[PDB]
Parts: sequence; structure tokens; C-alpha cells
Amino acid sequence: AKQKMGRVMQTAAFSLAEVSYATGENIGYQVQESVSTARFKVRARQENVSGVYLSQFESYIDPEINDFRLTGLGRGGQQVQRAKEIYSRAVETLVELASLQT
Amino acid sequence: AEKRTLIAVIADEDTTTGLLLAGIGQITPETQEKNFFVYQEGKTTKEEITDKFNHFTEERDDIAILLINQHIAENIRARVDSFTNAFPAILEIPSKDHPYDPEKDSVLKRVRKLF
Amino acid sequence: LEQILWRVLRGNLFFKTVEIEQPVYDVKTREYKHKNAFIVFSHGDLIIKRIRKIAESLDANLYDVDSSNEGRSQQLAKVNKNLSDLYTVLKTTSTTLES
Amino acid sequence: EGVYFNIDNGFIEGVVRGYRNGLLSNNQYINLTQCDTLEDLKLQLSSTDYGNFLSSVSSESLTTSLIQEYASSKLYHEFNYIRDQSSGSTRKFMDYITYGYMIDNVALMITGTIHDRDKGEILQRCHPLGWFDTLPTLSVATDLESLYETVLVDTPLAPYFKNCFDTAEELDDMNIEIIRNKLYKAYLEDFYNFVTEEIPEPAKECMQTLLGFEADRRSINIALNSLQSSDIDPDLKSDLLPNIGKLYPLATFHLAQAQDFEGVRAALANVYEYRGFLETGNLEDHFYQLEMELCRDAFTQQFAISTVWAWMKSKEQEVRNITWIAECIAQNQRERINNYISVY
Amino acid sequence: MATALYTANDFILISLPQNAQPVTAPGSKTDSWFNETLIGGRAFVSDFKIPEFKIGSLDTLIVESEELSKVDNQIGASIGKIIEILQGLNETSTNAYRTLPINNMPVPEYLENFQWQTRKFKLDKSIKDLITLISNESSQLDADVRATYANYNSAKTNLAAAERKKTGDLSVRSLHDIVKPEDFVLNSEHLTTVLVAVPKSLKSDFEKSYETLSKNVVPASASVIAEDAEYVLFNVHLFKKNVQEFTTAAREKKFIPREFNYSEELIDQLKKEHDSAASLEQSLRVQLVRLAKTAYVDVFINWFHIKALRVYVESVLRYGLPPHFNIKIIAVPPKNLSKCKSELIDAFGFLGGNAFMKDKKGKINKQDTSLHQYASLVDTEYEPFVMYIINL
Repeated sequence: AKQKMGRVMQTAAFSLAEVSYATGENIGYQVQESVSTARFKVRARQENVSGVYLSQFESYIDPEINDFRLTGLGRGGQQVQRAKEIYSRAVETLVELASLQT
Repeated sequence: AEKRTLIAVIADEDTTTGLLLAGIGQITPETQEKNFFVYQEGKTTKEEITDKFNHFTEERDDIAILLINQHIAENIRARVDSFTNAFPAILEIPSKDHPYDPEKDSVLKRVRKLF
Repeated sequence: LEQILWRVLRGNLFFKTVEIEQPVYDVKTREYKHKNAFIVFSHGDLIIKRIRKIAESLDANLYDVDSSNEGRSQQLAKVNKNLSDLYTVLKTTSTTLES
Repeated sequence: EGVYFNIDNGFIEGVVRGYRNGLLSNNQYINLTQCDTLEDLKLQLSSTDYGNFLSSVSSESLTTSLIQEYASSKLYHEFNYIRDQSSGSTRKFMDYITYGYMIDNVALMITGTIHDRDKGEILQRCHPLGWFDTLPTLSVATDLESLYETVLVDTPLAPYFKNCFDTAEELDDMNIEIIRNKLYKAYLEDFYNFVTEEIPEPAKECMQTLLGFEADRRSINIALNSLQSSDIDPDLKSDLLPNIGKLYPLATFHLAQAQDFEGVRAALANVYEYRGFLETGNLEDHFYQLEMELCRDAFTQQFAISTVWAWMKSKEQEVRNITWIAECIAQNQRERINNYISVY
Repeated sequence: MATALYTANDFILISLPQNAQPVTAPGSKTDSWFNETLIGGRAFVSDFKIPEFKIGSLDTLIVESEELSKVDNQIGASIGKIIEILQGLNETSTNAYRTLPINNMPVPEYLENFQWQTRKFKLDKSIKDLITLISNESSQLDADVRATYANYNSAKTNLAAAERKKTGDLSVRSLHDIVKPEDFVLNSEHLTTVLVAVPKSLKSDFEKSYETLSKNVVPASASVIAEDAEYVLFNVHLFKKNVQEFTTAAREKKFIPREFNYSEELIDQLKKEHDSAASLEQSLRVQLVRLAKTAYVDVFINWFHIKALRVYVESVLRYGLPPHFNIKIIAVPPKNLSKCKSELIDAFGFLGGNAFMKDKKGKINKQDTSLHQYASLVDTEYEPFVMYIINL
């Protein structure tokens, strides 16, 4: 898993860079200002694998709750709306890898 | 068992952008006990990195997973190996602009030996 | 191509080509285009990577050939295999859609 | 008009045309096709009007922020030079052109209420043309809506400041966006009226066409953003959507009343123009392509002050295309290539 | 041709096959042809010969030449940087061992008879071996000089920082040699002499701020110890238990307090940092002068040995029997480049090709013309007239 992750995550990790000048500004400051609440909670579910309880992690994203609402300007809405999905779903494998580590 | 549901990040704000978009916690508005960290690679001190790493590791039993840039992972490698506890799960992210380096994953380093 | 060869092989070439009568079709531009073929020999073994790559990127159809006329017979046989039947496709397809 | 328009301004058009001739044409996009790695883009960007300053200071890894700021630095230089050399009426016209950017900049000013962002950082995040030297407005309490008065008395934007205390002030997350949209609509209408009353008829049309395309595009994009988060009131939408489309002012109201994808789809179908929905995966790319094709009409008129406006827009969108190619190469996306504008 | 012009004479190369004759005069030799061709004062050419020690198989030669060209351009850029930085010091803004005797030898008379003899390494080694050695030594020299110049600039900015504090107001402005400790009571915590500084504007507004509102400011001592024509100082005292309240009052009046501890080590630090910065910068400058001279002279010979071998092999694979052919080095004054190049091509292009008469030649790699690129692999166009950009 580790090696193929090394590339898959980076695949969607650079979709943020295009948005910066697609919307014409350094989106980092905005997005950080646009954040005051999480939406991706993880459950350390216990799986008694062969009589041993192992802390597996539940890759649970919250679509009914958003970050500190500051979304879209008029020049990059679609890119951000697809990024918050693709690069967010690039985290379920992360949750599973953490479970594997534990 | 959700005794730790917060995902700490010590990595560049560039990387932290999409993470916060997906949600990695929040800034705690009673003592500014933020569930993450902001760092500039190769141009900001590591003492604050070590302090926040101690905070998330031993002073925070609620941190689900600490995500650390591989760059930072080797920057504070001593600290990285210092704290090895499963529940505060540690997964070192290959840092943006720093291609996947298995040598930069301490847990993967343990995955080297005894095999 | 002749000048590109003039360059890449640095003053050493054996270039033999003849225009192809009865021009042919295509699909990239979809025309009854006018096409030719090439024949060259040289000592480069690995260099042929660039040769075939540039040719195909511009235009090329791989042709495993033989430096003599003996295998010519084998190639004639193998091509004639399909040749004997190729032409059916159209006339077969016709009557069904017609009726 | 015509020759009478040329009594003392026979050189401004010449220098503007000289600058425009430096824009990358289709034969330059032939290398963009060959551009599939950062090294190739750097080599090309050491040979063009953007040549040897996007790579002299930047490293091989072409990052979006450095590349775009370096590209736009010379654009700021040229625009400031033109404005200095522009006549009084043209000076005021350039001032209004920059007023859009500095409406966005004051929107950044007011928006900062949870981070108290530094003025230097903000002016770094927007066009420096939209920043005179300072703005003692952050001295007052920076609430969601507590500086509109301070900025209005500080900036000269009383006309372009549509009242934000009327409906843009609700102490809501919408504030940091609705104030921006309303001020953008106000500035768009003010600029539309200015180009209607000044900027003679060839230059008039060369303005209104692109101004309307931009206003309608902003309407659609902010409508999508509202639909991509908590929705808003149709009256609020009208406050956000530029009420005067400047190409079609009736279907914008239809979109404002429409609160569903089908309603906006209907409001877009009757426009008798481009259809953003149902055929665009990245609507912004198609909008940019169409906008540049439309501003090419500005250059189609040899006698119009719209040449500088079209030139700056074309250069900015070309830098956008260069950054887009650089990034799709970073993601190894060869399909996102050809999204670059092909009119010039 | 030209690479650096102070009083130089430009240099080029050309192939010299020795089985044919010049186009126009089939009864002349290149020495005679040239000396008859070009006007005097410039009509000079020098000879050169190099052996063939290690020869890769035919198919490798192409990539060998390609990498040779790559490193050639790289090292040309490197030495361009070397000379740019050299004259950047401005100690010598002109030729430095460029017109001065090269390695104590005449500027031309150290390369024409230089046939890669053993100077510091074996005069006979494999192609790749020589390439690697030269590349690595050059890289080491470049890294050393670059780090040294970074240190030099660091020292310069240290000098700038030191000189910055010499100008400004009194919030940190030094009071060490013009400060009276007797006017600065320190034995006990009874009267703490605060150092309050104000611009010259508020003379009256300040002079009646202690003797009308304060408490126990020791009389007869509230004045300036030194004035910089823009700001002044005052040795104000106050309690040991109400310092902050009076400081807050003063800052309401918008004064800039100066809090400081009179310590000798601080003055010693000032003097020593001044001396260290200045002396280190100067000594580094001069040591770097020697280092750059050495590295430049060292890389001199290989800089063109590389192209010597390049052509040495390009000719053979291009033309004629394997072992050897006539070859020479062009040594001529400047300002006649296209002039010479005309008869240059005229002399031997007729044999470089033998079935063409064209008007489109050249060798270059940019990304401005897609066709007519001259990139041997993409849109390349004839050039049988090799020369090179080398100069005194």
C-alpha cells in the first residue's frame, strides 16, 4: 500500500496549485481563513482479529457539515468544488493505512 | 472507541490546505489549542515543531493521527522515533515537493527490519 | 526526412526511396493522401530508437522486412492469406442493409 | 470621430499595438503542445515576451505564485506607464479599470475579521495596482461589517460602494462574500455607465461586450457557489448577480428568481448565447476562451481606446494559460492542455 | 569567435580534410590560401594536433558527442559566471589572465602547442574518464567559489547592519562612550534613572513633564547627555514600585524609553564585531581573488580540449579514413566574423555535401522555430562548416 500511496496521493495533491491562479490569488490564505471546523471524523473501531482487538479507523467524512463557510469567488468555483472532493477522498486510504499501522 | 478523533498536521500550509478542506480539526477558541500546525519548509525553526509535536503526542490524548511532512519527519527524526504509540497514530506524509522517500518513514523503517 | 538524415547520421547514409503509385487514404486527415516509403541501412543499433520514434511521431508503419528476396516469398504468402478474402466485407455488408 | 479622434494621441495606440504584438500567438502554442515537462516550459519561457524573468529568478520547478507574480510585474509596469502617459480622460478610465481590482482589495480588507490579515499580505494577494500606499482602516475594529464607513471615507469608492449596511450586513458567513459580490456589481454598473457616456462608440462597444460577458459570468459563478453551499434569497441573489447583464439584463433576473438547477438552466437557455451548463466540466476554462475570443473584437477595431484593456486581459489570460499548462504538467495531465486560449 | 572583449583576438575552428583542394585555387594550401585571402594584421592561423587514445564504438559516438556538447555549454556558462563574479569585485574590471600572460605564457602561446600533456592528471585516459574528472573538478571549484561569494555577501550585509545603527532615533541608539554612569544610579532600588528620548519638536512639552507632574525626579538632572540634532535624551528617575505607571504616562505622551544595562562586554562586542566583519570581508575578498585565478587558469585548458576532441571524432565519423586528418586552430583579430565565414564555407562546403545547392544552414537549439529548428533530432538543417565560440 505504501508505495502506490506515494503516487496516488500526490496525484490529487497538486490539484490545489492550479486553483491559486485560476482564481487569481494565493488561495492558501483564504482557505485557512475559511477553516474553523473539521468534517472528517475517524472511529477507532476494535476488531477482535483472532481474539485480539485491533484499533481500525473509520474513514468517515462529513458532507452535511462544511468548513468555516467561505466558498467560491466567481472565478474558481468548479475547481474548488471538485478539489474538496477528490483530494478529500484521497484521505480514506490514509485512514486505512493508519489502521494497518496500529 | 473514539478517545482521539483529532488529526494533527505539522506540514507546509500548501499541503495543509487540502487537508483542512477535507477537515483535520479546528482552532480551539478557548486557548487557541489548534488541532493542527502551520509551517514553512526550510525557512522556519524546528523548536516550535518539536514543541507542537510534544503537544500532540504526549500533551494531547485526543489526537487521532498526527500527519507530518517527510521533510519535517527527517527534520525532527529524533522526535519522530522518540514517541512511538499506536493510539496517537503517526503517518508521515511524503511532503509536497519531496517525492515519496520510504527512508523518510520511521514506521516504514521499522517495517524494514524484522523481515 | 532526407535532410534530417543528412544531419543525424553525420555525413553517412544509404538512402533508397521510390514514389508510390496509386496514392492512398488516411484517417488523421482523412484524405486520399500521397504517400511514399523508405529503405535505409546503417550501423546504428540503439540509435534506431530515435529513428522509429521520429518516423512514427511524424508518419510511419512498422514493416518487419528481409534484406533479400527469399523471405519475400514468405511475406507474399502471409499477405495473400488475408488478401484472398478481404474484399468480401463490403459486398457482404451491402445486401443486408439494403434489404 | 475617426481621424478627429487622432489630434494628439497618435502614439499611445502605437505603443499599445507594439505591446500587443508581443502576445503569444497560435504558432507559439505549437510549443505548448510540445510542452509536457517543467523543463520545456522553462526553456520556452526563456524565449518569449515572458522570457528570462520567469526563470532567471525562479528555479526549474515553476511554482504558480512566483511565475504569475513575475509575469504580472511587467504588466503592472506597463499599465502604470500607460496611465501616467494617458490623457486626463484616459487617466480616469484607467483609474476605473483599476477600481475593479481595488474593490476586490477593499473586499479583502473588510473580509479580514477572524485573522486580522496584514495589509502587506493582502496587497500581495491582489494586484498592487489596487493599492495606493496604505489604508488606515484596519485601525478601527475589523468586524464583519464595521469598516464600510471607514473605507468609504478613506477610499474614493463612495459611488462603487453600494450600501453594505442595507442587506449585506447580517453578521453572517455570507457577509465576506455578499459584500464582495454587491460591490462588484456596483463597480460593474458604474464602469458600464462610464463607458456608455465616455470612451467613444468603437471603444464603447469594445467595453460593453466584454463587460457584459464578465458580469454574466460572475453572476453564473456566484450563483453556482451559492448553490454549492447554503442557498440565499432571490433578492439577495439579485444583489449579488450583476442586475444589468449588459448583454442580456432579463435572464439574470430569471436566474435570481430561479433557486434550482433547472430554473437557472431555463434562464440560461433563453439567453441565445453560450450555454455554461450541460457541456462544461471546467466552466471557467470555456468562459476564459470565450471572453478572450470576445475581447479580440476590441483589436478588430483599429480606432478605440479599448486596445489597452483587451491587451491587459489577453496578457493576464495568457499567463493563466501558461500556469495552467505548468500545473497540468505537474499533475501529468496532458488532457487539460489545449484549454489555453486560441484566438490570438 | 568572441567570448570576452578587452583587447582580444577572436578564435574559431574548422575541419581540414587533406585529400581535396580549395574550390577556387586548386594549387594552394590553406596556410597560403588564407595568408593570401585575408588582409594583413589579422591573417594568422595556428596549428594543433591531438592523439586518439580511447575510441568508443561507432554507435556510442553520437551520445558521446551529445554529452560532450552538454557539458561544454555547462562549463562555458560556469566560466562565464567565474569572470562575471571576478569583475564584479571591481578590483579588476578588465581582462584578468585573459590578455595578461596565461599561466605566465603569452595568451595565444599556451594553447596552440598545448596538446594535453600531463599537468595534474594522466595525459591519456578514456573519454568518459576525462569527462568525469573535468566535470567533478569544475563542480568542486564552482561550489567553493559560490560558497565563498555567499560568505562575502554575508559579510557585506553584516557591515550594512553595523552601519545601520549609526543612524536613527533613541530607542536602541548606543550610549556607551557618551554615557555617564554617575548620572545613572544603580547601587540600590531607590531612584531608577530611566532613559527617555523624544524628538527635537517637544522641548517645552517635555521640560515641564518632570518638575510639574512627576514624583521625586531628582532635581538638577533631567537633561540631555548627547543630542543628534533630531532626538534628545533625559536621565529621568522614578520609584522602584511605580515604574510602569509613569512609563505608561510617558508613552501616552508618546515618548520612546531606552532600557539598557551598562556593560563593558557590550562595547567589546561592538568593537570586535566591527573589526571581524571588516577584516574577514577584506581577507576573504583577496583569498577569493587567488582562488578564482587558480580555478580559472585550471579550467582554461580543458574548456577547449573538450571541443578539440569533439571535432577530433566528429570529423572521423563524418568523413574519410579512421585514424587522422589535417586539423588546425584559427587565431585571428575580431570584427570580420561573417567576412571570414564566407570564404570559410566557400572553401569546403562544396565537399561537405556533394549533391545539394541550398541556402538554409545552421546549428542551434531553442524553442522559437519548430521547423527549421536545427535540433538534429527535430527539424534539423544542414551545416558542414563547424566553428566554435572561443576567444583570447
